[PDB]
Amino acid sequence: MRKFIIVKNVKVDGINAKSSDITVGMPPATTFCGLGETMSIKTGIVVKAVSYGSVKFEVRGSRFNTSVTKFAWQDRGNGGKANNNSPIQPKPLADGVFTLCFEVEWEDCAEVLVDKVTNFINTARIAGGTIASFNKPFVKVAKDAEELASVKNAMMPCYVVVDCGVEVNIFEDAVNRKLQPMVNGYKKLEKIVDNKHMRDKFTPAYLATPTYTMIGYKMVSNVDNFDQALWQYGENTKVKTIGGIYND
Amino acid sequence: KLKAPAVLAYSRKINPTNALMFAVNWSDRDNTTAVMVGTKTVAGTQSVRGNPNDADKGNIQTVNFANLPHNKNTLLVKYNVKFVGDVFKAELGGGEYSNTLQTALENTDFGTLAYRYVYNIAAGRTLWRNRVGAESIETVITVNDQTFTFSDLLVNEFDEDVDVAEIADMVAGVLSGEGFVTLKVEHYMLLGEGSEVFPSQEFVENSKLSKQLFDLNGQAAMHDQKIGNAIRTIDTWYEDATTPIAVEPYGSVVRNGVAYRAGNKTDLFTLMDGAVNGKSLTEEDQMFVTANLIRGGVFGG
Amino acid sequence: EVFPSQEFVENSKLSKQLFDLNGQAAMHDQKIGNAIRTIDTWYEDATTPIAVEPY
Amino acid sequence: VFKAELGGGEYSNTLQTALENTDFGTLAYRYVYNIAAGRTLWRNRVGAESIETVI
RNA sequence: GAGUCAACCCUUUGCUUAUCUUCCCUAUUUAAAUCAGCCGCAUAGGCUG
Repeated sequence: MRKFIIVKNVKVDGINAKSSDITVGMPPATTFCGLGETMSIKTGIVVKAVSYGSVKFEVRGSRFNTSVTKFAWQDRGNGGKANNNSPIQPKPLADGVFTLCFEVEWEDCAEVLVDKVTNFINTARIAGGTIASFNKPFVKVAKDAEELASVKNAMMPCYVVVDCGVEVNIFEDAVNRKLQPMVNGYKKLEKIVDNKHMRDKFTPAYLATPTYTMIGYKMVSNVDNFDQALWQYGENTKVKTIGGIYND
Repeated sequence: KLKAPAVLAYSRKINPTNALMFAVNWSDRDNTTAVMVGTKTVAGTQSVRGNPNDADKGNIQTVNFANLPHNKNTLLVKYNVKFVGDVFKAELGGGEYSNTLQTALENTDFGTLAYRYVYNIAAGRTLWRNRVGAESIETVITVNDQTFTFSDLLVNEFDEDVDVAEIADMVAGVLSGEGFVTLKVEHYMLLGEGSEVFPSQEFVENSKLSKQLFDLNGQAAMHDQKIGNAIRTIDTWYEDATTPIAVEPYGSVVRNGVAYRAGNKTDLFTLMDGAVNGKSLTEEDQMFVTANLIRGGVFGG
Repeated sequence: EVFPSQEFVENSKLSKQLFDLNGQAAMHDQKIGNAIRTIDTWYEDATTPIAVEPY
Repeated sequence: VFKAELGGGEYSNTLQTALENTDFGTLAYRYVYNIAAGRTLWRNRVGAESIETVI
């Protein structure tokens, strides 16, 4: 809360939009969680709150059958047939411009952190994307809850993502309320016994499936209280909001 | 013992961006404009081999086009590319097998690879059909806050150049373990007045159109994959067939349907196993086996 | 009056559209191409020739 | 001329070797005459008093 | 990880007959817009091609 770093107008190219076998479009927040923990392990700072926004997002193609990428032969099972019409493997892409706002606590200096975070961002990936151009990150200061509104007056304009809740199950509710799904986390089902082809020989191997939650894209000014937009790690590998159920 | 791993991965060392296309005057380079796309209709007969009967039927079709405005004469193709080091550091799979290849490599000359890559960037091979009919092609490149102006031509008859050597040496040093370097490519061309322009296509399931053009918020643009394929065409390491091709395992381009580097003892995986079991080989092939290693991807199966 | 090219669009309000670049009458750059390459005076009959194309 | 954009290493080369024995002057003359005669200008020329071409 | 080349959309056309829009009204208060020029890190006569 003491120090916030903001980067705006980040141009990302060639985003892999196929997040799952059914979800195509905006990347899930689990990639944001992974990048945040990677930044925590690399720089050495514990991060609690994560925030992001959407500015531009264009999917390559048209109303349906957006984009297909031609994949060539990259396996050692060729030589005779490897001369015409390599397998297709449909996988659409996209393009976007986003922004990030992160919290950091550090009292040794004030600008070395900017140096190292910029250095790391310069050599990163965004869901298979690539950073093209970004503005210089800037620093903001906050103290406690009542003055928090100041930050909403500091980095306009953008969209915000807010939780609204589900009633019984989403299979019909998503269509009925015409909001969009999103993968809040993964639920483990069984343990992978084999430990042969893994990238490590000590990390436990589990199998999991995505779980779907309800989020909505609204205007910042239309948000009555900001704590609905905070994400905190919860029990059973879940992510929750500080404010709970939305109410007027 | 020393079983070939079926899973191995390497990072995309070369990262190109989305090439962006503009119309600007030859002598008024301060003011530029974007190029739109638009949509038009065509009506041509059927030219299909072995079908005399269907020559008396019409055909109405709809396609996208792109060209300079009524009064402009310069095409401006600009983008950014990034070179990163960290070579011989696996990102997915392999902790004690990459080093066994490393102790065989590091005897190759990265300077040649950098020279060829920068020569490809400077000459203009990144533009496929835009160079047909242009008398003047030049570029300006700004890296590390220093600028260089190139008027390079003659993609044929490769010759040593000492004016481009410094940037080649810089990036070659970058590859052998460093951070990142970013280059801004700003190709200028004077194709003509009102002539057609060729931006990258993409194919979709049969729709209202039949030739769609890549658009980035009402402006023509080129795919990243095509630029990346332009960067990695250096393979001059076989005894014939000049005008080299792009580098990849089982190297053969489907566009014209040629089959080079077949199962005739010139491949990628056929080399290191016979090198470690037997004598080493010529300096030519280490060049190739590191070239296709620099491009990222997943290898195995 | 003049005669620029015409478009064949799906069922819209208009019934006879016209080609235009930023609102300016013009002709497609293949009608001119078809007019340039009409020199095929090289078959058994029919002077006042036709264009050059297979079949 | 005489190089295919896609494919062709032996068929196109042999076809070329058979060709370039004809005369390009006739084709160039007919093309430039079609440009100069105004035939590239389609049926706006109906009811024309006098026309000129500046090339 | 490259969607790549080629193309004539043409001919013809009567939009026209009539029409009431109408009553009522407090914009209030405060105001400051101020010839780079030689030796001088100086708002003391100025001998300057």
